[PDB]
Amino acid sequence: NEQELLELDKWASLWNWFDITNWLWYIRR
Amino acid sequence: ELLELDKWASLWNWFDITNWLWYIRRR
Amino acid sequence: EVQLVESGGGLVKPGGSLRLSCSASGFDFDNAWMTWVRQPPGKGLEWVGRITGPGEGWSVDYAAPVEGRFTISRLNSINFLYLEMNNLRMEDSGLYFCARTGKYYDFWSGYPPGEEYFQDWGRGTLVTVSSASTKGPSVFPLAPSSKSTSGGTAALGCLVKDYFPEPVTVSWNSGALTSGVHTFPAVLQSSGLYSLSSVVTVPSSSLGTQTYICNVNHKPSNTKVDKRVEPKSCD
Amino acid sequence: EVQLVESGGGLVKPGGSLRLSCSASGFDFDNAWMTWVRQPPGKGLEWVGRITGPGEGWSVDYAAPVEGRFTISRLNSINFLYLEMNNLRMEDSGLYFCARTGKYYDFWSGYPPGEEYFQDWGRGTLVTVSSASTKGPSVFPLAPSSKSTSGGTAALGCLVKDYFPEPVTVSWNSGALTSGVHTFPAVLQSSGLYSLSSVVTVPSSSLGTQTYICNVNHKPSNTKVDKRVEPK
Amino acid sequence: YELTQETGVSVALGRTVTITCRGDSLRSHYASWYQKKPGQAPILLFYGKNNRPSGVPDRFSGSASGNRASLTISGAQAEDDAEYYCSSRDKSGSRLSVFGGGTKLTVLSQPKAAPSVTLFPPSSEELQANKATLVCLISDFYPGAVTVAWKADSSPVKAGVETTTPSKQSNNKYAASSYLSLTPEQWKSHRSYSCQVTHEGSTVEKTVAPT
Amino acid sequence: YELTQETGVSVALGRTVTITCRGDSLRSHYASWYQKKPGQAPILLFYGKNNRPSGVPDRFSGSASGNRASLTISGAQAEDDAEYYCSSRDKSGSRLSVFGGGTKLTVLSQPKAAPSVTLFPPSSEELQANKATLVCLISDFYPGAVTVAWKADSSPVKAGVETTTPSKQSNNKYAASSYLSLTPEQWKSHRSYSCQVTHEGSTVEKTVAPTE
Repeated sequence: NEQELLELDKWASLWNWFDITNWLWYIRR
Repeated sequence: ELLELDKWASLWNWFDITNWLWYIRRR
Repeated sequence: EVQLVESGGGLVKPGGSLRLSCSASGFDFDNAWMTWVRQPPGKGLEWVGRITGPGEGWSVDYAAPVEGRFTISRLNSINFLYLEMNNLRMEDSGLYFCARTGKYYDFWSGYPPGEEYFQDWGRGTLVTVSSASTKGPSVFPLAPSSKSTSGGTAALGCLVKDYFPEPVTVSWNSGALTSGVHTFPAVLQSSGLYSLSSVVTVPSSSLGTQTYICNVNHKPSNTKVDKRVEPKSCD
Repeated sequence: EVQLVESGGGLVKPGGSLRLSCSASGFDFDNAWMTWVRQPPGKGLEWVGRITGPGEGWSVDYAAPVEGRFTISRLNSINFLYLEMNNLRMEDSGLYFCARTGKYYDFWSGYPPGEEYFQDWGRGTLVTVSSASTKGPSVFPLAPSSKSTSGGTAALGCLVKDYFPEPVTVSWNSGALTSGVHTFPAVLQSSGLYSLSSVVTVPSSSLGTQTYICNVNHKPSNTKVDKRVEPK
Repeated sequence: YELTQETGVSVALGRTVTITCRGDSLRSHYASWYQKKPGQAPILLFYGKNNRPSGVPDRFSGSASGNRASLTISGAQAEDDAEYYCSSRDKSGSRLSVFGGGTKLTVLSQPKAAPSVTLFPPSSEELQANKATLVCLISDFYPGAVTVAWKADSSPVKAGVETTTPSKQSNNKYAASSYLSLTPEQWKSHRSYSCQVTHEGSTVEKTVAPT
Repeated sequence: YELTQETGVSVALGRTVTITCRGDSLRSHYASWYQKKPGQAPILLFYGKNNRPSGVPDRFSGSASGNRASLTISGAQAEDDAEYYCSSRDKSGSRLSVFGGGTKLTVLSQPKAAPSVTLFPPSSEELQANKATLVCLISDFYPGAVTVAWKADSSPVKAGVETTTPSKQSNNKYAASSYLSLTPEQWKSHRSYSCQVTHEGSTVEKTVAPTE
């Protein structure tokens, strides 16, 4: 369980948070 | 002059006074 | 017009020393004989000693229990009498008075050195000789409510708790309130500590909108308390 | 499990430099965003800066008053965060915390770049910037007497006078005595020097029997003082 | 013990009474007489062969014969209820002086008056200091004798009570105070506490409640 | 001051209180909330839309509307007495963060308690160092607000005085300390010095003299 979340976070960390958030915002609007 | 005489009277020893008053009555 | 005011009393340890003072006015101090008298707790008056005048060379006589430990002296330029006490012991404890001393001798029936009488007295100063430590008071309100009102008048006060030694003084609104004041004699507790209550009677209609502050002074601990007394919220 | 421990704080002159460290454990440090926050004396928390992660190429952002003078970096192999401070100023003086930093973005209502928040904190390390110099404390007894007693119990203490900079720590009888103890916050005199007091209340009957010594530690001046406190 | 006085003397209001002082020195020396009320400076009443100070009511008069000296009060008043001390030389011809052990003069009867009783609960501050004191104040009664009992919810309290011995007030009626020490928990866990003051067969009970 | 919070709010034990954070950025960004007690690291209470970390009691919750974020405590406990800070972006879409100025939350959880005051004169040891400090220690009072004033004889003392902010004892009552720093000559030249402590309308004064 908890391990799956940590592993997941390790994957997301590969991306640029500032860019990710910009793109999510465009996707929404 | 009784003014200065009261001054001096104040330097009378009470114990001497009473001893003397007693003496003149008793003798 | 004769006024005598003793001071210098307080707590001293067995073996200690203390100087008492007595200021005098309203008479010819310089030529006056002056006497110290004490009242031990629960006892009667006790002659301590007397100092004489210029004609006697400021001679002093002392009570036996006090000989060689106490010294009575005077400073005429300021009209002060003093009692210096050394090697104090518990039995020294009491209320100390100073007294303007008259001299009387009946010519026809008298015997030297006649007798001395105490024409004016001070209110005394309290000396406590004890190994126990001084303790300052805790002051708590005695709050008025519907259980201490009496129609147009209400009683409120201050509990002055757990102090040592005596005395404490209490006033109300810095002595601006004199009428209505009742300070009860202290109780002596099993702890050796004193407690006392002081109350003032005030107009009931004034409760909650006017200020009542008891001023408590306990010189032996160098403590003063000004305690505000209010009707308690909602009780 | 998460532990954060800052060090390297001390006294430094205006214009000087300093390097703070924070060692982290109990979480994936390599991927964690890390933030420095400071609390100046008498004031609140202030954000200083934050270093991001591998995804962001370890970019760093800095608060405006600090930009161009401070540098945040990290060493992932040894799990350390660092704050290098140059050209230090009096207003930089204060308590520096490192914080494990999380990221939040609400897909439906959020606005880029979402929010950062501080999930775990160190105890902080104290920075003092001043042209004043170190001074070790003068420790004085607060003795018991007739002026300082009340029935059965008695209050005694130590006055820790005129030291610089903070902090001082105090114990009583080598730590054994902890019941009845209160150590006050320091005051800052117009002299620029600190003082504080520590007091303890004890049975009056215990003086003949028990000895009372306060242990004062002032690391900034390399001073320790074991001070006996005896009745007048 | 050079001068000896009656330890106590009672007299009807408005009647005549004589207090006496006796000792070897009195056959040679006159006595002087002092009134003393607890809390108050003593007052010289009479001295020598026949000297009554200005201000002293004419009902006080002193006399002497053999080794005795007497203070006589005629038409004794309620405010004459006090202690009385004689003073003289300790021995014939001595420079020292001494007082007798004093006499308590009780000026008996007069009207009975019921106590005013007021009871205060513990303050919050005191409760916060981990103590609780109930304070029962009693005043304006005569004669100077009361009994005080305390209750907790109708049950008699039998510890923690301290009561003063009654003292004269400036109106010559009496006042006393009684204190009940409780723990805060004892005070808060009862519906009420009462102070019960019995005087001359009658009882006044005042009650306070933590609520 | 991009984010503003109340300076101080008080709430009765077991009642409900809301403190707020205000700023333009909050229109666009959520706030996070931190509890901070003196000499202790801050703790995260709540963040984002509706996120309370594990370990935080459910009586804490945040909300948001317009340019305001709010932290609500439903049923305030004594231990909630603390400073609270909010944090968010300084501007909409900024990569920087900022904190509000902080709110001091007073939970009144006890009846009034009167201060115990002790005044210590300068120790011989200190007078030997050519210094003199009067130390006035105040304790066991509640709530934690006092006024301390000093007298030389009967005269108020302006300078030389420093007083700490009351701080909590082990028993949740407060204590404080006040110092009057004198020169030895000053100390020996007056009959007495006094520390006067006023708390909730009532005053305790302790006095010491240069003799004994």
